[PDB]
Amino acid sequence: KSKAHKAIELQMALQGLAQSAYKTEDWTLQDTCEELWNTEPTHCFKKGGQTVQVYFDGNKDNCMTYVAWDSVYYMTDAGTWDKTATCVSHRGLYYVKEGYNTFYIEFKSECEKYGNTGTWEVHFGNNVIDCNDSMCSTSDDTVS
Amino acid sequence: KSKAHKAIELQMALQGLAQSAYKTEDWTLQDTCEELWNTEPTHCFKKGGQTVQVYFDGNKDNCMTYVAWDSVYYMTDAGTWDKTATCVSHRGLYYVKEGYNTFYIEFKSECEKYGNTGTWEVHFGNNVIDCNDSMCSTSDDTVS
Repeated sequence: KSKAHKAIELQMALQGLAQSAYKTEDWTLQDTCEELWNTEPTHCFKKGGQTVQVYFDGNKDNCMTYVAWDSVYYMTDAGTWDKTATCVSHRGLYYVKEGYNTFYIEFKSECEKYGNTGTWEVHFGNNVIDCNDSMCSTSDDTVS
Repeated sequence: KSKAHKAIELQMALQGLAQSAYKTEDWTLQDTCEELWNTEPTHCFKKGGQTVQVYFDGNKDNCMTYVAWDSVYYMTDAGTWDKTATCVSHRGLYYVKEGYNTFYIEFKSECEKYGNTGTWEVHFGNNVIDCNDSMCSTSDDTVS
């Protein structure tokens, strides 16, 4: 099985996470399971899921939902674990990885799946995220 | 590597644990790591390590230390996870598995390693465990 390898990658990641600066934070069994590990953004740990609603075309129906993680844990090339927030823009969901915006969901490609108008509206909680800005948790390298 | 298989066993165990009645308890990265997983009692999860001191022969020196887990999580044949305490007797450390005392450290075999007198004294905290009794945490199937 190609999964036999997956369990191995996850284990090594957890070994690193266990020695990282975030080992003191609360980590549930769910936070560390394979299912989540293989969920976008992959190769990362994430906590604090937040619902992002996207409306394609000018219709409240046909409303797709996505999860924006309050905290995203990625590993630098050096192999060190950093913690950052998920950013929600009209373009999609991303996290800054070593200074660069990294998307794990592109709303344009998502609109090509549902929404002939090629138009979509992003809602995050009680805020409509259009413009060139975006919302994100306040999470940073600081340990919880 | 024979370890590649280990990571797999641990993962499946964690999948079961994640669905068990104890998934709500606090589980640290340490509690779920491979190193501990392969520590006695194996194939079990354990938390609340407690120091057990054993003195071989009539000497305070040559004092061996062992860990008695406040809570031992084993899986029944049916595959369900149960939680119980570690028992500290003069014979060794054990946990009751489906009504039967199960040792994961035998002090007699341990004395054969250090202590020609074939005699040993067991201390658990502020109590000397001789007689035919033993001390143990109050942990039971109840979730923390």
